[PDB]
Amino acid sequence: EFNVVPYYSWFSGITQFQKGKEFEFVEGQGVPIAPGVPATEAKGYWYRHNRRSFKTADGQLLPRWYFYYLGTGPHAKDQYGTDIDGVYWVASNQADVNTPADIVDRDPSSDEAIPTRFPPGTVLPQGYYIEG
Ligand SMILES: Nc1nc2c(ncn2[C@@H]2O[C@H](COP(=O)(O)O)[C@@H](O)[C@H]2O)c(=O)[nH]1
Repeated sequence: EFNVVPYYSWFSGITQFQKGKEFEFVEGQGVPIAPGVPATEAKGYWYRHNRRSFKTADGQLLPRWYFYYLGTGPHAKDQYGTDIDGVYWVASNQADVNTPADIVDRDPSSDEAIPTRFPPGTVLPQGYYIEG
């Protein structure tokens, strides 16, 4: 979990389960589906949450990525496509990534997270499990 309240994603996360696998999408893909969001607004980034486990006397928590619309979240000020560790930029081919998405943040208990879903044809990154 988080010990500093996070910016809340509209969407469920995507969790790595196989080490060694890269988090990626084909250009033009990787924006999760939300009812009524026009394709011109489908732009943003996946943000990596590095997780850390406590030591036991048993025997390791892999990252989980969350989506933020362009101009929101923890990297709200960074330019689209800029090489930044833990940030993976995604956008519909219909989006102009020079402008922030006209999309209001989520929460409080106005709205639960939308289960992450992608349109038919989307190449899913192997080794990752989409929450929900
Ligand atoms: N605790 C926590 N919840 C978040 C965060 N980002 C937004 N959320 C919500 O937590 C859920 C993440 O999906 P889940 O990984 O639990 O399947 C999403 O519904 C997401 O919007 C976060 O950074 N920390």
